[PDB]
Amino acid sequence: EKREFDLSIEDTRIVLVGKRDFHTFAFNGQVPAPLIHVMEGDDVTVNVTNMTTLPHTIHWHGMLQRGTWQSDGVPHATQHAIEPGDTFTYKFKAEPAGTMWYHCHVNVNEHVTMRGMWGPLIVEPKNPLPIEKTVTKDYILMLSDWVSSWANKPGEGGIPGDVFDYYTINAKSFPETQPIRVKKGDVIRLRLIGAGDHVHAIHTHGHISQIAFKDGFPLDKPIKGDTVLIGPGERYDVILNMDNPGLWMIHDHVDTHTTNGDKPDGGIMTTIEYEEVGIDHPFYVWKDKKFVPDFYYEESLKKDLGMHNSKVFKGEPI
Amino acid sequence: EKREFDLSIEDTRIVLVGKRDFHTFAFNGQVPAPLIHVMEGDDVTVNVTNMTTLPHTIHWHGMLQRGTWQSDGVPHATQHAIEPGDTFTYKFKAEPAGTMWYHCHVNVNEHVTMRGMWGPLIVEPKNPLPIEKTVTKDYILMLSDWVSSWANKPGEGGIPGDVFDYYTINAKSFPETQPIRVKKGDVIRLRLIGAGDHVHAIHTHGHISQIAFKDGFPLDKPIKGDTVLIGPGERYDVILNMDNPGLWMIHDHVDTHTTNGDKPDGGIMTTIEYEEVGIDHPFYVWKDKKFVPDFYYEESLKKDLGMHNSKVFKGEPI
Amino acid sequence: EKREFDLSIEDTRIVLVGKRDFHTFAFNGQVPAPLIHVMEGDDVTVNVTNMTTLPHTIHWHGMLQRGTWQSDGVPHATQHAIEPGDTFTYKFKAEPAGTMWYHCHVNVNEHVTMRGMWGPLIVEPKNPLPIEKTVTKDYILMLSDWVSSWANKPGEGGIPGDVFDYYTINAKSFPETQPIRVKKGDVIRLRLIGAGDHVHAIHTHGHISQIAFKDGFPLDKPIKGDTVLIGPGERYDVILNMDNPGLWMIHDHVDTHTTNGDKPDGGIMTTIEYEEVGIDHPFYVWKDKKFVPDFYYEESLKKDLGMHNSKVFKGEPI
Ligand SMILES: [Cu+2]
Ligand SMILES: [Cu+2]
Ligand SMILES: [Cu+2]
Repeated sequence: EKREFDLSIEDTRIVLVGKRDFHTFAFNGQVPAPLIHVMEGDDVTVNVTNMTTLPHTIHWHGMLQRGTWQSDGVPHATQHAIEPGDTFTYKFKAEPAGTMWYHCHVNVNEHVTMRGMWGPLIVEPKNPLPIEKTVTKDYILMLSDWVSSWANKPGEGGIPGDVFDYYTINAKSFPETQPIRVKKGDVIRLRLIGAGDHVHAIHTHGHISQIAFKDGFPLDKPIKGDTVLIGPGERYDVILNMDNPGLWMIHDHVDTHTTNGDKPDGGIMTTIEYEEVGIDHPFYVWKDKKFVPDFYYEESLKKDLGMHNSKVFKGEPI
Repeated sequence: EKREFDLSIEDTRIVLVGKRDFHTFAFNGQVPAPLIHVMEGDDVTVNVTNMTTLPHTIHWHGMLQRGTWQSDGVPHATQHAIEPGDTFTYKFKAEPAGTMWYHCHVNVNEHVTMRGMWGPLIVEPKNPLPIEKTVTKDYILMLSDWVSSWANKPGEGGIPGDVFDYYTINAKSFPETQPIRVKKGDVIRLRLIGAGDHVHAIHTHGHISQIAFKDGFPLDKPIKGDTVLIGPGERYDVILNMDNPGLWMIHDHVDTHTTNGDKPDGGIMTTIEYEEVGIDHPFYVWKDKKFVPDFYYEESLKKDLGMHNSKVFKGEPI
Repeated sequence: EKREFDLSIEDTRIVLVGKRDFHTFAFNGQVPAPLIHVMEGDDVTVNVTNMTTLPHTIHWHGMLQRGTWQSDGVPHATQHAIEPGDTFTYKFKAEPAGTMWYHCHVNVNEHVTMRGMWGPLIVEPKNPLPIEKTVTKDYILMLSDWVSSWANKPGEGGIPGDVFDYYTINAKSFPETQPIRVKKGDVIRLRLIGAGDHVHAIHTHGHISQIAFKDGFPLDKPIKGDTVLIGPGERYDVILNMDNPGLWMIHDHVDTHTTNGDKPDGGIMTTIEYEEVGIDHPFYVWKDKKFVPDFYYEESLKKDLGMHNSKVFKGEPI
């Protein structure tokens, strides 16, 4: 099916945690960028208007671009970069299927690492595997690493001597992430995307992690474990059978990724909450938490195929 | 079977190498903590008494905690932290089988990374696989990374700007590690545990590394190679057929992990010594080494199931 | 067959990119060291003459050294280091087959990390697998990370505090690497060698990466993806079917590995060029590039088995 989407690139303020804000060059003014959810084989057109003062592109990471290399989105290799004020059109077939993503390919050490120029590109297989068909809830987790010294210095950063100090899932750090809420008998798919500069070791308590897909491609047999080491650019789809009611941590097991600046108990961390046990526990950090749906695109993935903006991810224009 | 153990948490001084000491919050005053060696399906009870001045927990990494989530050991999620002077009891079934471990889950960027709050939990399968039955000697290697600027500053550390400078197997750096002593025909199992903040690349000379288990679970077929990339929280069991008499290095292949402070020839490094070739070689660093048995818990793993303390790992009370 | 090679170790100046030179201890005055290309089972002799003022060895990484441990090349373990002015002879069988390499084993934090003391050791199998027989072009990419502050301070470096700032394929950074030139129907084998201190995440646009070998050993089935996480010491052979004409980036997806000093658009990066689409494009960085053959040993690997020096990699004597 033919599908046509429009994206703008806007100077945008976001807040990672507390008072830690950041200047971003955000697609449709949100970080992560809009979800693009299409069927394997769809013919996609994207029109990208640059409303910032710096050049950009969009590269579609995981798209083979068969016969369409001039839409690969690499400045000085497949196109002239999109200059401020200009519009560029990308045209490609959505293939192969799987957890893909898209990001700017200009000055990546700054733009992708710390300017939020990334979003998920989910391509549905025409014929999903049996394991895919057991999934009841589908989550996207984009992992990023930020250097706060460059928070309000657009056009700069991503250089030797940088001190990484904030770590996010979908551009929020714990305790401002959202819980993953389930019931016994659910099967969840965690689509982990290595959007950052660091390796992350994603560990889930109380459950068997079934690493079932790498870079969109199904593994011969899922690998069982409890910690998934994921590097920059990689994607892993982890399937978890929700057979064990409780309150359960999901976090980066690299301990320096669980801090917010110099404070512990932050960074890349959330929880799985089963409705069977409830959250009314005197010790529980999130007993009084106001839940925000769609923080992992888990509701938007249930909508009709297309591009989905998010009020959850929208920042403030600069 | 029902098994009941006691642990204290004590302020403890350990020495990594030479004159490099560290302040630790040690389980039973030792680092690594006591070996817990039990059968799959055993009902384990652990009474934990906090004799330090900071709060702690024990998380049982790899234990599914089926129906026992309140024993998962996460402060502000599954319990209130164990306050100084108090005793908390963990109750869980030992499952699944494999190389597991335990560690504090309070302020992990400090407590786990640099206060030695970790030990091995070995759960024997009721029906071991054929490859496991070939094993003649079993070794536990826990890999850690230390920041010496915080050595004597308990309650501080694990923050942006930290400079890692010491690297250990079971809390010692080379040359104060111990040789792995074998004879031709032996089959050894190295249980590698990523207790640290960094990825380690464990390389063994003269032999084929058979990567046979990840996070306790058997891989469909062992992966053959010579270098095992292991990240924080992961465990890998590597089986080696001892068919090649000589003196053989095993070391982290990340070169910055083989230094003691700014001196070369240290960190995560030991040798494999075959009795056939002997150690009487003029060039050999360890020709006159005082051998310490049980440095990899290789002697304790042969004893009756239960908890094993060791004077080898015991520090000095602070 | 019996094969005998000579290597000198010489103080040598190389240039990574632009004006960024480095003092190296180079085998035959080149970095990477000469290609050794032999058949599985060949009996190799290497006479190594030290013409520098520091001690060195050569370790043959991936060589089992069955019965030949005293040729393993580890100082203080299998030999006395080779002193200045001295000659040491290594004798071993070339086994097993695969992408192996060789490097000094003295003060590796300096000598291997930043003194260029490494080269490829390709051992051809007697009976290649069906996937190996589909390969039309064979490339060697040795990945390194450098600390420029020690560039001209031989005998120093590789210590806590170091700031890594240059990243290379075969001792050159983009834009001074060379394009990989193919035609439709080609099948290329990228032999990736983790010669550096860092993990690298090698990402190829427009093609499916088939990760087919680890540490020289064939994987049960190739793993499909687009990004290969490769750690220090590891080797991965990636097979790519060239079925998609275009100009395509290959680069390290850790974004801080794509900078030269504090400048973007450098580091571990090159392109694949299909002859069908040409290079005459106004936006293309390398439209006017002077192509230098054998930058990936792609020509030398086609020559008769033996040792191959390279003018491309030759530095200047110091
Ligand atoms: Cu951009
Ligand atoms: Cu603690
Ligand atoms: Cu050397």
